[PDB]
Formats: sequence, structure tokens, C-alpha cells
Amino acid sequence: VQIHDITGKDCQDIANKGAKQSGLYFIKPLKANQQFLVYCEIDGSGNGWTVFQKRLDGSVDFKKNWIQYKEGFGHLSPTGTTEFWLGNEKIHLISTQSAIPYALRVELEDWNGRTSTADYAMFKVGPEADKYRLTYAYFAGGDAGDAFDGFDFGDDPSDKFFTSHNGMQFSTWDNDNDKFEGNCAEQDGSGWWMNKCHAGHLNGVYYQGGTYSKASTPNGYDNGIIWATWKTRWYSMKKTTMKIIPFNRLGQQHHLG
Amino acid sequence: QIHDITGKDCQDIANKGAKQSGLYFIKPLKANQQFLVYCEIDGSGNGWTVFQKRLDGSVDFKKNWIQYKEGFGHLSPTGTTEFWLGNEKIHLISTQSAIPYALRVELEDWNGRTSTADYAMFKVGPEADKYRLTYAYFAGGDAGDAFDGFDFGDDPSDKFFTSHNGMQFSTWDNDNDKFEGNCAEQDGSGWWMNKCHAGHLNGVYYQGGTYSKASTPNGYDNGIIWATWKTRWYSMKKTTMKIIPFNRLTIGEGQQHHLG
Ligand SMILES: [Ca+2]
Ligand SMILES: [Ca+2]
Repeated sequence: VQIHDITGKDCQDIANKGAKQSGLYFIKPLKANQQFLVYCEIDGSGNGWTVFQKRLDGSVDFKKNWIQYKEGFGHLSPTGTTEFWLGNEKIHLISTQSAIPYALRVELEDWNGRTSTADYAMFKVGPEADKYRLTYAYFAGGDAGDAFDGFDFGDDPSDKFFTSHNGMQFSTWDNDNDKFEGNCAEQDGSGWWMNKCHAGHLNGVYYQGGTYSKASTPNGYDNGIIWATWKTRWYSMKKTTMKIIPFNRLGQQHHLG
Repeated sequence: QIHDITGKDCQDIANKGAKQSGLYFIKPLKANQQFLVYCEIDGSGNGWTVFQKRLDGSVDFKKNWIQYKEGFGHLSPTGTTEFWLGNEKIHLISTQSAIPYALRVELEDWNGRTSTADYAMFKVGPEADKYRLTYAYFAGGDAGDAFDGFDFGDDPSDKFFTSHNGMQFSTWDNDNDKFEGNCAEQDGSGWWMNKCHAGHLNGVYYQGGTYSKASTPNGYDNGIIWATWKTRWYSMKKTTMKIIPFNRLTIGEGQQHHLG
């Protein structure tokens, strides 16, 4: 009732078995030693998304250390109305279990009620040993734009090279892995795949109203929940959702093998 | 201005048909003299004796031991004023009979959201024990168990340094915390401090809720916080701390699974 009884490798597997209610389900990906709970989004078209990040009201402090970001934090709820981070370890187990690739959907919401998506095909989070590196093959489309591709903020020509995210390792204030002498995780106060910071950073500080400024932080860090290709760096989203689905769920190709 | 009914606490006053919230005299079993309390009486016959109220930043909570012992602020028949009833009275009421009391912490967002945290068998010890706070267990509530301690992640022992059960009371001029320094003096309040706090409803009132490390010279998280419902840099808009006999508490399970 509070936890549904259908299980599988992920939510798509669960939706396939006939599950049709979004809520909490246990899943045990392939190389997982033990099953764990996850929130599955299931729509009419039989698409079963496994949700791994959710922001919707700034009640959960996203300035957690490495272990926390690894294990997870926040709270799962049958209504999908709580903020959380499933945990790097779990995001890695799910994303790399088989030969079947996943697609990542970033879903964003305005303080004006406007939503936008951004898909990334062939998404994977590497193992801890490689600091949970993020990788995708390509941007599959979406009206939010491909901020993971870096952005030219105008502050420096090398901007796009330094604000891209594909290939970045995960960083937390206590485990810095950015292409920088400083610490993007500590100064922003979050855990993310930081470059010489970021163009899309859904784990930033939640600013009510969306609009924030250089005066909100002592050093004018643009540390809100941003997606530079959709909204300015000084506009923090109302809601974000990061979730994955087997790629096949998403015709001009000839299959050789 | 003051109601006629009286008793050992507000629940007693409710069982005697008091139907309006307001000021009432109560005389706990071990109390020598009766005193005024604000009683919250709902439509179910529950009478909550209120001992702390914050809602506009009018009263300054940086008071000393004697002041925290005797209480300060104002009581008002409308329940629109801020105060701290006094550790002595809170003590006399919580430890009057064998009957266990339950504490309800009611908080309010700057967005109109309200949440609660109930603790069972709530008690405030004698002044001799520096008014130590004790409760048996978190009886539920969507505000979360801030008193259990919180793992901010800054230090592995955060949870251990931020728990409140069994902590004595501290004011700037009477440090009884588990910290080398003075949580009370640094935050500027009186509370059951540990190596500071996970829940601290007597902190500084910040308009808008949001505040930061720059709000105070040394960067303290000294707002009205409840670490399990909102971030440490979120100061509540309103907070109420009230007690009712445990027998009146309707226990209900939550609908959230905590990952951490
Ligand atoms: Ca660095
Ligand atoms: Ca001390």
C-alpha cells in the first residue's frame, strides 16, 4: 500500500510487469547486493522512470559531504512531494547494470508554472573509484537547452570549456574533484559534477521567488539552482527532477549490429 | 481578560468546560502559588498549556538565567504576543504528577506552511539540575525529530553534538552546554544547548526566514531553526511550544521514508 509490491531492475522493468501507480517500489539492479526503495514515475504510455533527485521547496539542505552524497539524503514519499538525492552509489548501480543504456531527463519548473526538459542519451554515473564521473553520449533534445554542454557567460572566452559537465567527476566540499585550484562544491555549498564550476547545477541553493543576485552571497557566487541555457544564472528554479529511463523507451538508422 | 476556570494545567481546565483560548490561572500540584498561563483550547477538548511563542521578533530572547527562570515577554488573551513562561513554571507543570506530559512543537514557514513535532514524556528538571530537558521518544510529526540530533555533514559527530534530550539549560551567564565555548552567549538566547544545536526555537528572529553566515560577524546559524524541517539557514516565522497530558495525544504514522 505505502510500498508497492512489484519489483525489478528499475522502474521500467517494474512498469513492464504491470505496475501502473507512481509510488515507492523496491528495485534490485543487477550488481546490487541488496534491494532499495526508489520512487517510480509511471505514466499512461507504460513509461517507468526511476527518479534520483528532486527539489521543490528548499526544505532539504543540499550541502552534504561525500558520504552523504554517496548514500543519499532527503526523504522518499508515495506522492513524490519530498526533496532528496538517491545517492551516487545507487545512481551508479542502476545506470550501469546491463548493456541497455539509459537516458537522463532533467525536468525543470519555473516560478511562473512553466516546465522544460532536457534529455541526454546514454547516461552513466561511474563508480566511486572514478569519483562517480558523469557521462552521456549526446543531448537528445529538450526545450530547456543543453547546459551540460557548457555555456558562454561572457566573463571569459574559455567559459564554455569550463562550465561543461559531461565527463566531470563528482565533488563535495570535502572531496574536491574540479578543474580548479579552488572549490566549487564548497563555495556553492553543494555536491555536483563541477568543472571550473557549472552551466547547469540542480543541487544549488534554493532561492524563493527564483530571482536572486550577486548581493545574495558575499562573493556574488551564482550558486542557485540554475540551467543557463533556459534561464539566466541569477534565476533559481522552483522545481527540478532528475530521472532515468531505458533508452529504448525514447527512424533513420540501419542496424548493422 | 482572565478566565474563571482553573486547574492543575490547561487540559484540566478543558475537562471543566473551558472553551476559549486565553489566560487562565493554574496551580500545579507541587506549586505554592497559582500563576497565569495561556491555554490553547481546540474543538476536541484538548487544552494545551503554552510555554513559548515567537511570531514577530518583538521580544528579545537574549535574556539571562534569572529571566529565563522567571519568564519574560507578555501573555495576551489573543495569543498574539511572544514570551517564555519561565523554566520554573515549565518545571512545576511538567513534573507535577506521575501523569506523563507530551510536548508539541508547532512551527510556521514564511510561506504559510505549518508542521509539528511531538515528544512523549516531556520533562524539565529542577533548577538544581539546571532545568534539564528529558523526553522518552519522538512521538511523531512532519517537522521531524530535530531533538534527536542532525547530521549536517560538517563533522561525523554532528548528530551526537546536536542532540537535545537530557541537556541542561544554558544562558550566556550560565553555560551548562557540552561545548568548550558558549552556545548561549554566541547565539544570544537561552536553550538546552549541546555542542550547540539541531533545533533551537529561541534563536534570533530574521525577517523573511532566509539569512546567512554573513548575518552575524562570526557566521553563526543562530536563527529560529528546526534542522529536520528546513535548512540551518532558515529561521521560522512562528513557533509554539505547548504541553498536553500524553493521554490526549492522537498518534499517527508519517508518510515519508527518510534516506538521511
Ligand atoms: Ca579544486
Ligand atoms: Ca561551555
